[PDB]
Amino acid sequence: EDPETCLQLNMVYQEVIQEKLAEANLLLAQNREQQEELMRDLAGSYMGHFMKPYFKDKVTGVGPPANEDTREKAAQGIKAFEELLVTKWKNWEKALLRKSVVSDRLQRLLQPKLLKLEYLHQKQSKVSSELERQALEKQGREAEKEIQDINQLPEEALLGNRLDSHDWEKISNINFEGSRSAEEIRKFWQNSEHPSINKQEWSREEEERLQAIAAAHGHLEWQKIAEELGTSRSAFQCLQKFQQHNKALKRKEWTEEEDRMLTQLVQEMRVGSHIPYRRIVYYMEGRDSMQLIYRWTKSLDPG
Amino acid sequence: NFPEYELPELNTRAFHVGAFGELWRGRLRGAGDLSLREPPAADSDREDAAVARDLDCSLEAAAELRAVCGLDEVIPENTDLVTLGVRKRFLEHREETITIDRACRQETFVYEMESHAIGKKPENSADMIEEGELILSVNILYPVIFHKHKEHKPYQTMLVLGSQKLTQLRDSIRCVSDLQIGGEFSNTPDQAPEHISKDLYKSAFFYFEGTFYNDKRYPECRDLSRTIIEWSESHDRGYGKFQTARMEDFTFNDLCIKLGFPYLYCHQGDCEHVIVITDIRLVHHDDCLDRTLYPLLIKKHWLWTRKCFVCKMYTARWVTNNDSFAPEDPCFFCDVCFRMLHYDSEGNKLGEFLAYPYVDPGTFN
Amino acid sequence: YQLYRNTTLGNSLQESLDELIQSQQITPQLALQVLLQFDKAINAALAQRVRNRVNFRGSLNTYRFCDNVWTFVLNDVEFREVTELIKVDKVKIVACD
Amino acid sequence: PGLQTDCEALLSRFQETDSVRFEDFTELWRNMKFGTIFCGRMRNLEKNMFTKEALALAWRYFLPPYTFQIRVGALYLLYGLYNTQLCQPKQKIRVALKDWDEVLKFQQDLVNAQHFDAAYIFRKLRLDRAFHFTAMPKLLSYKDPSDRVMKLITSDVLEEMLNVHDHYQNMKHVISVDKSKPDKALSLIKDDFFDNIKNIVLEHQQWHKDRKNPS
Amino acid sequence: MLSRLQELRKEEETLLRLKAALHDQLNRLKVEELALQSMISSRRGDEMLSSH
Amino acid sequence: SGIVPQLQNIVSTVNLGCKLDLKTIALRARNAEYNPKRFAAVIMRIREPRTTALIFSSGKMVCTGAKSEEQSRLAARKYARVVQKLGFPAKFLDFKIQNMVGSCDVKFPIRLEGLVLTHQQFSSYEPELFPGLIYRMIKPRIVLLIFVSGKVVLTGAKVRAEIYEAFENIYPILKGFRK
Amino acid sequence: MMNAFKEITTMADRINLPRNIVDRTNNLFKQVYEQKSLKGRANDAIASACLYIACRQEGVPRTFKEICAVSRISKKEIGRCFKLILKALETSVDLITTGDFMSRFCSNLCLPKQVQMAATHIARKAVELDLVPGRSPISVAAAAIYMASQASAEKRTQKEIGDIAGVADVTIRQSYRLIYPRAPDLFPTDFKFDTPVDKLP
Amino acid sequence: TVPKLYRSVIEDVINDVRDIFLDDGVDEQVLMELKTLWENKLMENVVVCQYDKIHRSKNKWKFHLKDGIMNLNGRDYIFSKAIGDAEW
DNA sequence: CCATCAGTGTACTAGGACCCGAAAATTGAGTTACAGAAGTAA
DNA sequence: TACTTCTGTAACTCAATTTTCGGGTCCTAGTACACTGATGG
Ligand SMILES: [Zn+2]
Ligand SMILES: [Zn+2]
Repeated sequence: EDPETCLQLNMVYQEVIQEKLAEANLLLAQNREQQEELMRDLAGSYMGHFMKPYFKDKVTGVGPPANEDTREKAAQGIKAFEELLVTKWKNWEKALLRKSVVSDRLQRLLQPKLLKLEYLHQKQSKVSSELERQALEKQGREAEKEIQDINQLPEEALLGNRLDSHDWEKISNINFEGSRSAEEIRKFWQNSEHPSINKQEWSREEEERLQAIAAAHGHLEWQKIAEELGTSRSAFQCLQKFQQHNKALKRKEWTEEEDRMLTQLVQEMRVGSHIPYRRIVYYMEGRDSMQLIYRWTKSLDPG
Repeated sequence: NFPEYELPELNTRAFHVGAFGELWRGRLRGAGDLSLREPPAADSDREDAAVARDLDCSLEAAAELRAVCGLDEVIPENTDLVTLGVRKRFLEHREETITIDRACRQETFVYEMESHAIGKKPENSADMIEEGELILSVNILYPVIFHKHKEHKPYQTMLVLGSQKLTQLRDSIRCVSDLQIGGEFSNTPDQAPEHISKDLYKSAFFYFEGTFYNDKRYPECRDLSRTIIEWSESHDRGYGKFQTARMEDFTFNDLCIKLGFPYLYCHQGDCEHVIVITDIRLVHHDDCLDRTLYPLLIKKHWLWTRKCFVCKMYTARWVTNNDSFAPEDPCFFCDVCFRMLHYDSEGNKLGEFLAYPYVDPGTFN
Repeated sequence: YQLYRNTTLGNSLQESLDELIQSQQITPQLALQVLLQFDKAINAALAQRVRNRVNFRGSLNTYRFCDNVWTFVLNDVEFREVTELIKVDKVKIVACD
Repeated sequence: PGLQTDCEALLSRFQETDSVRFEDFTELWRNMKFGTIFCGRMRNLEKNMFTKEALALAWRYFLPPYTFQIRVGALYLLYGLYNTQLCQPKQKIRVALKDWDEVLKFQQDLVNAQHFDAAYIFRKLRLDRAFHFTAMPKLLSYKDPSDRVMKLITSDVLEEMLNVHDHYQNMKHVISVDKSKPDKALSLIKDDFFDNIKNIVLEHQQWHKDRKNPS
Repeated sequence: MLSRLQELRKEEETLLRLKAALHDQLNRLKVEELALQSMISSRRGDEMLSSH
Repeated sequence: SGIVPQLQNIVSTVNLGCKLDLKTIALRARNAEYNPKRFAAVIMRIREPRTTALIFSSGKMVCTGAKSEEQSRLAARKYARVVQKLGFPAKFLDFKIQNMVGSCDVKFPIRLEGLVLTHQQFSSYEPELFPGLIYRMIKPRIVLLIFVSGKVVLTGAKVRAEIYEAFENIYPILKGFRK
Repeated sequence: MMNAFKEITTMADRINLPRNIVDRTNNLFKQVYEQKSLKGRANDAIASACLYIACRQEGVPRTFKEICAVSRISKKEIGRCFKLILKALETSVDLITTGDFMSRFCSNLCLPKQVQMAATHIARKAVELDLVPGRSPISVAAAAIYMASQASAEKRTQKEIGDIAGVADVTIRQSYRLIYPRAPDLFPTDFKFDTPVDKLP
Repeated sequence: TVPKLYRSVIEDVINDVRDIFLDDGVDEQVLMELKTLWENKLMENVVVCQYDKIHRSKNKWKFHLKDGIMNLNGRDYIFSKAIGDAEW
């Protein structure tokens, strides 16, 4: 009758189809947002990058300079966690130490004579004489004989006497890749791993002699105890053997005051059914975790 | 703001904790869900009426729903499912391979730490937590004490309370670095112990998404973040726009952070811990409701305890360097062995060494 | 090598040897032999006695390369050793390999 | 360790009934003895860990993009699992903020659809305070999905479209000044819109079936 | 995780096909509306020949 | 189109007019490098024009890196003055711009395969050796590196007008091969 | 002029390529020796370039890395002499397509013929869909081979495919991530497999 | 650390030249007084080093130094490896 | 009957190679000058 | 004995390729520590 009805129906149809199009476009936008999330999942990426140097450069890899508080703490000699970190000495490490010390001594004993031979050769090059040249040749032959003698030196005489200064810092870098400090290597070589330290198993007679010497001489001069023991032993080894065979190390008898202390400590440091006895021990004097476990399980248990 | 995955399953976009808590409390406002009360024929009628009003159903329909939807151990287990079958096979294997069949020390320790304070009512009724307090299940990564800490990172998790002033978690984080005793006691070990590091160096600061909250509460405290800010202000380090705060005028409720993202907590000069907020949740009625002790250690790693190198019965009360007797340069001794090995008769040090007081990380942390 | 005979150690060795020469207690040939031995010893020690990494940032003012020696001059430089900072206005780096 | 398989099997056996009543879920629970899933010797630590895993899996299945039947089945699964626990401090279902809108609208739809069983189950879960209203579904450190085609096009949408189209044809027939033929300026309407959308949807479902059919 | 990726991308292709069909429908509707405007203008032009 | 290439490098040569002792220049210059075991020229760098000059014992200097002809000439004169202050009779004779390297972006991906197919006699496209198509334009002796990203690099020209005309000639072809 | 045909024959034998290609290579070598537009280049490099040109021309193109592995020179000189010969001879070679290296790459590997056809179709559709713009056809072939092997019963890691096609595993990953989301639509419609194409690394 | 390295270097040099001192005809007392004089006298910023790799970007210089002794602010330091960056 | 003293069941260490991916850096071609050494080729 | 190529340096472009750099990754092997299980005077 009049296309105005065509217009009304037509833009209402366009409105409904446009609502449908808008809903579909919102679904498409959500899908593309999901896809972006998924690609950033593919492009996503640890805890280790923060641990000690939380702030660190991406070009040099070093964190901020130490705080003045850190400097003051270091001045007071408060050992850091890495300074108190202790690692066991492996057997291959011991063999590497031995070989490195031997090579170090060989190099240190060879460098002087080698340099002397080089100087003799240099003088021979410009001597402007013959008889003096023959004398220099004889001196060079003597130097070469000395070098050969040094080269064929036995290991026993080459190792030293556990008190001579070797290049322990070089061993920490060339021989060892930096896993051991110079002082650690020096102490381990001098006190423990030197061949002049008797590492053989103790004998009953040796143990009895050690006990008698500790009793008579006192348990406070273990250096003199090791020296007087006769056998080549370190004071640390003698003290260790005495302690492992001692009987006064632990009190060996419970008292009412000690029982009260143990009960108080347990009640203070309990978290339920978990009773950490190792942590309890160190407020007790001369006690072991096994003793506390037995005491609290058999006698002091309220049940 | 709404917490959403910034990374697929690893991180969330930075959002204000206050807005998140306000949203949660407004969506549960007056719904009878945030109660914090202990669980409790006449009540049946009231329950039926409530069901009818909430579900737009008749009273008889509500009664039918209540009666029909009711709830619907014993060691034997038969007619097993796949998972129940796996459990049965595992139990049989454990029985045939184990002789004691008890909870290991680590398992009991972890369970007791997790459940140490659950449902513990306050003794005063004045420290009761409000209905909805935005508990943060924070975790503090242990420092590198032993070498293997670099490979696998142990952490201690603490249920910090929302709307709780900072410096209440800093004073609660138990680290051995605060108990360090400075100085060298080689000459005589009977010196009066110097004030623990907790007293000498009170400074510390949190760092949460480019904002250094410094612990300037005490006069002995001074800005540790100043060094970091100056270091960043230098030529160029990517980091920039560092902010600063006081750490006592801010609360965990006013913090804008991410979940699962490593933030920093520095104290005692350079002792750094990684703070990670695992999740944030409203306070329930089956967990601790106290405020005096809510900065609660939910889990700790139970570190190893160093032993005297002479005798393996006691821990290390002293650490000696440059020792003329020890095999290792850093050597650990207890009081007894240290005294017997390092002093002749009255405290005169024998040989040469540098002895320091050592506090066992596995005992005080 | 004629590189490490410019620092405090090498300089002081140079004046000590000169003081012996003017004192008629040592000959110049031994002086130069000792100098070469010191060069070898310091090279070996530094290459094998030292393990510590430094990182320096600056604005390179000038540089120069000739006969296998680099001569950098940097301004407003900061060195970072293991843990400490060393800030200087100007520094000269003489490298040779 | 096989828990997901049990959950999937229970949900499949619930959906194959094409029912929403809690009676069918209770019958399946009693027949499968699913209440004994927690039975078995296991100390408190691993017990609560397994309960946490079960509740998290059930809640994940309760949320989209799963079908309505699967979602309601997972709701009953959550109810049964939480109500039947061996842990004294009953583990709570972790609910995120972003998912609260979906759960609330799902409950509103359930009550609207006269599915009073599921609505009452959810109300009982809420009243018992079995929900830990966390920030994210899981702690952060360091199937029968639903398609968008049904939301786009379905029976009612196409019925309305064809009704509009035929009404449009009628008003075209009546608009023209002459009843014999319509005007030549309006003849661009497409009759293949329904055919085109039917082709698209049939191709989509053909792809879906040849996908879920193994090679 | 490619299962959901492929499901989502296939749904994406299907819904792009639906948008293409609906956009063609909208374009033809707008062309029809332009024709409507033109012919209504022409037809209404037949009765302003007698006005005040 | 309305886009024109922007010059990135300008290589020019000059004759100083006197033999030079490269060792003296290396030892007395401020930023010179002299490695006779690697090359037979002194490499000097300056900041104001940001250019690098290779100075040869024969007295011929090659300046590169300048972004404009005037900048290149100023840099060459600066190097000549620097050499003059070192006690050499250096002059400024026979200054010539030897190469002009410019870059541009047509801002649409290009189908290299079709371009090489229809321009086999000019283009050389070897993905194994270089990911870019090498078009040897013939009217001006210019070489164009054309990439799928739309970036076009023109090289080998002695004058800026040569680069501009080469880009004008190449643009219609790229538009016809708009990916 | 001699000692080059023998060297060409040795190179061809090391590849087990047919004699017609060898005759074409000899003809190209004789030609380039007649123009002498590249006299300064070594005879071995010219022979390698001629062999590459002949292989490309006959329709069984090889890669520069597959001629370097046979010749005594590096890929740089092979490419330089290839360009020089194409310039001097005033001839041209059709651009290599990703389907040319499919048969040889999948025959060197123990992949079945079905996997070969699947990889060829994947690569052709990927290049048609512009999923790998401006990337060498060899990398696209390697990525297609990898996806076809991972989806098929016989699986191959990136290392073996890189060795066979002479493409670094990093390049394989880069060319694989671009076509990663579009894995299914690239596969043949009628393709049987035991490991679903719906899940892949 | 620097004083320890200097002392070690002095000891090594003395031990190496003791043979020449003995041979050429100068008593070891001259050697001892040389050591004492060197040690006693041991008590512009210049870095003498060796270059492992001097990389030059467009304007960024990256220095990799094998070893060196530096004289910063009148204080001597030693490094066995330097990774430095600069902008010309 | 209160102490003993190997075994015990774990997580927690200790070394010990070993891998995974990202970022930076390099190579490679295109031009053109320039001087001198290498590198065959004849 | 000629007669070539091949070094740098510059400068943008892009892909390919290598390098290397911090951290993880997995696996075997002791290690700590509460508890048990007799065990003996
Ligand atoms: Zn701490
Ligand atoms: Zn002890």
